[PDB]
Amino acid sequence: DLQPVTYCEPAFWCSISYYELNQRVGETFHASQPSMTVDGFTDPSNSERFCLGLLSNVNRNAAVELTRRHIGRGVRLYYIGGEVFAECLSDSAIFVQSPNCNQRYGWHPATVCKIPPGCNLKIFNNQEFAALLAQSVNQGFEAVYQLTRMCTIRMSFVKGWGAEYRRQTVTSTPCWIELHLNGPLQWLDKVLTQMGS
Amino acid sequence: DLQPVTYCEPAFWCSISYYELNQRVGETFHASQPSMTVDGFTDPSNSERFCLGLLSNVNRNAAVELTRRHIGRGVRLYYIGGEVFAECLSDSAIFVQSPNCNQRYGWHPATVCKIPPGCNLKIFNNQEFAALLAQSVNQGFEAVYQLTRMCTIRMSFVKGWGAEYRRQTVTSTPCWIELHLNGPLQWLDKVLTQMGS
Amino acid sequence: SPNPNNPAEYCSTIPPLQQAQASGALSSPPPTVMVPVG
Amino acid sequence: SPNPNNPAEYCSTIPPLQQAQASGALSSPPPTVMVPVG
Repeated sequence: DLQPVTYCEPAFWCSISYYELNQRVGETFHASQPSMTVDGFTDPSNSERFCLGLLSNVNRNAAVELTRRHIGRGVRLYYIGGEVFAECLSDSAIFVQSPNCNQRYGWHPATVCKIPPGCNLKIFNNQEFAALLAQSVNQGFEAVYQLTRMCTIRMSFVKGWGAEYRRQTVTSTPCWIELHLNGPLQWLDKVLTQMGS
Repeated sequence: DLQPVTYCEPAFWCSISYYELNQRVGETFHASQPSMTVDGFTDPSNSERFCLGLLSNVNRNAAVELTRRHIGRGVRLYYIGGEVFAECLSDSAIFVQSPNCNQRYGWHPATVCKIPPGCNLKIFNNQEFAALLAQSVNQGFEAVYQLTRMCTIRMSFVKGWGAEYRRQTVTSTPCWIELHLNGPLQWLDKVLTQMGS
Repeated sequence: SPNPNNPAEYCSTIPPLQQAQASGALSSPPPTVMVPVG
Repeated sequence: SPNPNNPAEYCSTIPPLQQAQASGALSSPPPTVMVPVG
């Protein structure tokens, strides 16, 4: 009747996609390690560092490149105990749109917060996630399929977006990225499966 | 291969649910006519008028009732050519969270706009909807199932919510309602069906 | 696109009915979309 | 709940690692949820 579904830490805990406005740029970077960064350095990326200095965009305009200069150290990302932090190493603030964050904190849905330099933020609380997942399960499929939205987090360097904002959508921001928490997604799949037997 | 799915105007084009904060209040009101209102008059509702003056909520607090006094004439709702307007008849502004509106206008997702007294707003453009539906179809199921969110619109009398707001969620507003555009939903179903054969 | 903070940039004092006319929404039959059956 | 406009009300200068400790996130085995198979 009630079969237990456990969260299982993936090999690559998340994948990152870079964007300049509405144009996706570069290839999809996959996170394998516990602590890495997404910067704008002109060095060849690796398992531990997703550099953007080397990404070309034939349609890149002055605004994009100018901003691309300020990513710098970028953001350090950490995965631990299914918890995910984002530390703004950059000298320019970063902005995050995490459904999980907006869930707690009771913020309006879709909000984007600012993670200024020297600061970090737990963009994903796997526990809080399990709690919802738990609760959700008991509301059927749709309820659960809804949490998939939480496994996707978007972040933009230097410039932010959102309501109260000049730039209303992520797509209007100079330099941003989208991550996908595989841990949660896998776990969300497994769950639906067990519900879909 | 490509089978045409047409929108079909429902008997009851939408259903309305009233809420006082996080508590649902009263029964679900079903819209059958082209032009009606949702007011706070202490008269018995009917096919053409969803009065709220008579709704009791044992947990109603001073704030709710006080605000409930200002709904007044409320909002006049119109359905026509699958188009849906909301006219603030009330002397207190009303606030709307329409995914369809946020789609055009390019506003940030989840935004809530203000429809001040004497004004109206096309909260739902069925055409614009068809255009997305059309486009969506060609992106698979998920893409389409996503438009279901657009068939649900929320509105609060007198007090508004959202980012830049004191009240971050609809659930923290004194008096609100949620409608469900059956026309679109049916049409969205039919579509998924044809995709799910 | 209009500022969501200025109703004036997106609302109207024109009767809804009067609007649906000068846009051919009534004379307009229900829309259709072709969907690949799969 | 913290104001989304004040990072100070929700961010931290405490190393992420140092945080995950004083909350038992590492020592914490992966969570489980019971789901009705239907």
